[PDB]
Amino acid sequence: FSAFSSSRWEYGSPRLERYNGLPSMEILGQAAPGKSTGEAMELMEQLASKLPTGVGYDWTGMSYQERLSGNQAPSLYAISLIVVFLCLAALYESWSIPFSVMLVVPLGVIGALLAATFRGLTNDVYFQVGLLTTIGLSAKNAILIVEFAK
Amino acid sequence: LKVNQDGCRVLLRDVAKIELGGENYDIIAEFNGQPASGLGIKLATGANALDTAAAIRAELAKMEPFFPSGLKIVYPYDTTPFVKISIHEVVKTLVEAIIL
Amino acid sequence: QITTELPGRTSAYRIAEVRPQVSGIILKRNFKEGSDIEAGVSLYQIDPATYQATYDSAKGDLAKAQAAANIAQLTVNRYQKLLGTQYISKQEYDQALADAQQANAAVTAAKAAVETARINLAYTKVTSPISGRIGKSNVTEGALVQNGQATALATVQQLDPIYVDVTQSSNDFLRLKQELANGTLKQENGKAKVSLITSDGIKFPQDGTLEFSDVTVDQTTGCITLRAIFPNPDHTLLPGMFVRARLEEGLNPNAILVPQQGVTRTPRGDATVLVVGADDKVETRPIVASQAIGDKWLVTEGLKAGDRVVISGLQKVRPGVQVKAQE
Amino acid sequence: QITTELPGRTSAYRIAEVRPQVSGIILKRNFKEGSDIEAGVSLYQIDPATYQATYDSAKGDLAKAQAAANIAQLTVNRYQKLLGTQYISKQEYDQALADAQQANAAVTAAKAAVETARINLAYTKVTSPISGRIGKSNVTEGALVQNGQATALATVQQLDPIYVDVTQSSNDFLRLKQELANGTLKQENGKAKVSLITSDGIKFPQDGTLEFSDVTVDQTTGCITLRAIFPNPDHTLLPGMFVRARLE
Repeated sequence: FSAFSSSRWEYGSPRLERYNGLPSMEILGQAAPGKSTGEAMELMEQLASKLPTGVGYDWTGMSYQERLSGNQAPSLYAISLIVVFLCLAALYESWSIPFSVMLVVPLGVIGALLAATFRGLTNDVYFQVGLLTTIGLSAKNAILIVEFAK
Repeated sequence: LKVNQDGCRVLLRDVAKIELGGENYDIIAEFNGQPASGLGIKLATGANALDTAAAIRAELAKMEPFFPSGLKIVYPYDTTPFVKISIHEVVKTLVEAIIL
Repeated sequence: QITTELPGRTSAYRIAEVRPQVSGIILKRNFKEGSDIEAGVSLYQIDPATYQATYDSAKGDLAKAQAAANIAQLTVNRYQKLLGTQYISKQEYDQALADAQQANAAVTAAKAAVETARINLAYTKVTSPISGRIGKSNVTEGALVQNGQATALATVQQLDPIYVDVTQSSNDFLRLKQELANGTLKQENGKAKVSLITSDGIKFPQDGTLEFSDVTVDQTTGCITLRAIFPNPDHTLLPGMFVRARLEEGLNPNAILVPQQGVTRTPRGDATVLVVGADDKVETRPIVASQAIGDKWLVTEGLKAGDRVVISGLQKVRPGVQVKAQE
Repeated sequence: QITTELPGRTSAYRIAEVRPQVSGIILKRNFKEGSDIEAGVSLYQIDPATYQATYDSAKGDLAKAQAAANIAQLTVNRYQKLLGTQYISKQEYDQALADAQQANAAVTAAKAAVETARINLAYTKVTSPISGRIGKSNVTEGALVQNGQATALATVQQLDPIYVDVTQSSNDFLRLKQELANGTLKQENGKAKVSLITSDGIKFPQDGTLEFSDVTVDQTTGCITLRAIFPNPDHTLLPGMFVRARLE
């Protein structure tokens, strides 16, 4: 081969990557505890200002899920409050007499909040359904109350 | 390419011509004095047009500053003035007919 | 202590072509097939009787030429005894003297006949020109050959000396010219030994004696030819095997040989190795990394023994971090 | 800030193809291959015994023409002093002169034979035509060779200087005439220097003397032989290398 072959050295990465068919490199990152990853999005996207022209980026993983939406939940708590308000406006069958029991809607979050702190656990879907259990049982019991007075 | 025994070599083309290749050369479009690039964004099967059409307006609004000089966008064919404004128009006359 | 092994091009010491030197019927083979034939072994017999009868007849005619030349010379001597008065003629004096010149010309011509019949008479019996191993015979007994015909008889070699024409690439000769810029493993500078590696895997029981400074260059590929007469008392090695060989290890012992681990082709088209600094915060130095050698790498540039090169921890550490040494 | 590099094959400053000049059988080789050979140094030795019989045969017949020419010479010398008398007449005198002239024809053939066997005697031995480094031997000893045959004996080279043949096709012969038309390759117009890039990249310790004007145009390709006589004091720059060079 040396009758005709020169040779030399250089670089080259074995594992190249392209994301959505576009030249990419894998950028993992975990945040320090106590700071949401959307704060890291605001941080690195304002550090994505420190990028040349013709450069883009992506947030995926569960950051793809939150990249779609972190929480459309408060829209559903909103229209949940709506549908609770009107359905109780049928069960009461009364104008704004239901609004009383709306006051005891937040009275189930209490030991959820504080007991979640005193044991030291944060929000997730189990926490969300914990909210659902509290409001359902609690507000249910209050409907037994206003039904008995009713 | 071929040589002689001395090494009287033949490089490329030397007989020929290198350029970029139109994979055909057969279509001459023209839009008002010159050709252009019309881009057929066809209907998908299950496509959901309106907000998509505004997002294609927004896609123009993604790509617009990255151009060569003189490069000019146009909606030379579009359906969405006829249909977006067919429903702005028809739904408009509809709702004001409900006013009547 | 490094050199380079390569396949060689072994080529026998002697090459000799045996051919017919005279015409005539091959009488008998006076030798054997595949035998050791020294110089002067009388190859095939052809009848010398024409040359011998012409030879002895030629010296007999020489005897008659000096006989009548001797008698006529003695009559010239009579005329020397009789040149005093007018008894002989001067024309008869120098007449018999010129006749003696003619007869002595026949004497010298007869000497050319005895000489030529002696030369061809020596050509009647063939001899081996040089020594060594012959192959097998081509001419049987009773055969008829001719002088100067295009066919040859045989070919001998010699195998206790044996050449090895070294086949070499072109560029590494330049690196051997870098050995000419070095000259340090090259000892005695015309010839020194080179270890054989022959086809059985075993080496030859003695290494060969390598010639260094031949200049025989190919005119198509640059495949260099370097003849090297080697010892072989067993005569078993043949011209064309083709065995390997390598020079005696080695050249200058100072040679920066770092293992492959810290060796970094860094950056593009370049190669540095990172050393620690003296204040433990590390300190890369670009170095000319030469050819890899073994599990290691030759470096020419800069570095010495005792330089605090690393192995392990290079990834948590960038330039500027102190370091506590370990081996 | 220095111009283009291109390849061109080197060739020897001078070769000479040693060829046989007598048909005969090769006796002893008187050299080694790849060695420094000078003009007149003996190379082979054809067996001179056939030319020894030829040589002494020619000298013996030379003595024969001296004998018969001595006879006719003495008959002229002793028919000369007595002319016009009753001793000898014009007749037998002119007989002796016919003997003398025909004797000079015999001496003429004699000097033809001695000159012939002396030039052939000279071409028994095989010596070198010119000086310089020999190539290889072709034929081994004890072998019949022919005068004027196709198989040469060897080929000496000669390298204190060394040529390079500088090939360039016609398609950029016009580009070589573009740098010629710029006049920036060609200043001294004859020979000026050009740096010498061989195979390892380590150049020759000096640049080489490039000839400019002798643009040997091919009948087919326009490929040039700029006979690029380059200094080779090392005598080891290998005519046959396909190496490159860049101009000044």
